[PDB]
Amino acid sequence: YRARPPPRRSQEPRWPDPDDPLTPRWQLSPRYAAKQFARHGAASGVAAGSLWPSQEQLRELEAEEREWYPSLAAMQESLRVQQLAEE
Amino acid sequence: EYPSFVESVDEYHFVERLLPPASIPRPPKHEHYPTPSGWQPPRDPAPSLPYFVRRSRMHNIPVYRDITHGNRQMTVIRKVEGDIWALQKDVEDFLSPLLGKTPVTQVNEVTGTLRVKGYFDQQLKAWLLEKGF
Amino acid sequence: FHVRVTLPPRKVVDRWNEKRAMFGVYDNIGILGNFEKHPKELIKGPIWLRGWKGNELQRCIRKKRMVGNRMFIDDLHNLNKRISYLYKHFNRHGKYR
Repeated sequence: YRARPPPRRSQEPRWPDPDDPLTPRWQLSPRYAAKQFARHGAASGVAAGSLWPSQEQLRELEAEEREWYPSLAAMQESLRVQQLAEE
Repeated sequence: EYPSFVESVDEYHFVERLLPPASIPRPPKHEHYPTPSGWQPPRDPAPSLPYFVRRSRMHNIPVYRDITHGNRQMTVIRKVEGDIWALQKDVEDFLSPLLGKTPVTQVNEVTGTLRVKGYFDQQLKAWLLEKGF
Repeated sequence: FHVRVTLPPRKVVDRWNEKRAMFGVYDNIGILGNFEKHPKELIKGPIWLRGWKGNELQRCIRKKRMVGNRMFIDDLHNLNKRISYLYKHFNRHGKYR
């Protein structure tokens, strides 16, 4: 006999039908797109601009970053209060 | 309203530094042996003994310690190609004057393995270095 | 305990038919194949069982998580009862506590 054609893995960028009801949601995610680019991205045809945070997303990350994450100077100034109190 | 991006191959060599090796490198030759941490390479020829001990893929002598039932202490010599009885003669004869009695042994011809009762690890390394295996 | 009085037709098996002769042909696919497709992918079976294992309780709870909402009313119900029974039998009974 001849054996079957050996099982291979196609490296062409793969896009599941967006409007298809049966499609799993983890394949329609905005993340799936970015990973698609990370594997090929020229052949994938993902717009490179999309791989960075938008204006809104950037204002919101900015907000969180300055809110929960102080400045080095500020934290030193914060330590000085405690040490003075202890002494 | 996408941001503008710039493409370049110049800074890519840094990313070459981050790729892990999938194969272990051969140890760089030095002027002096043994090295500071004590690693000593095998000789240029091989000895004429009718057995040979393959050093493990990190290139260390394949002698280990083992504990069964929490009180049983053993030493396993591994990766032996040849007459293993030849090896057991020598190991036993070498260990005997230290122990006062002939040490208990299990020879495995199918595995190519030797088991010795007790911890002789330290003293066996020194021995398989002398013989050059 | 009455036993057959007539001999059956001798069963001729050609072990050289396509299926038996090709058996286990692509098994080494990962190793000999510069690992891309892992041998799990060779598994043709029920959609929640592929390349995965477990005792009866884990099987049942797994099937209920994966294919659950595609199930018929009756097999779904029996699946719930079975999960319950196995649950309290594994947790609350045995010799070895």
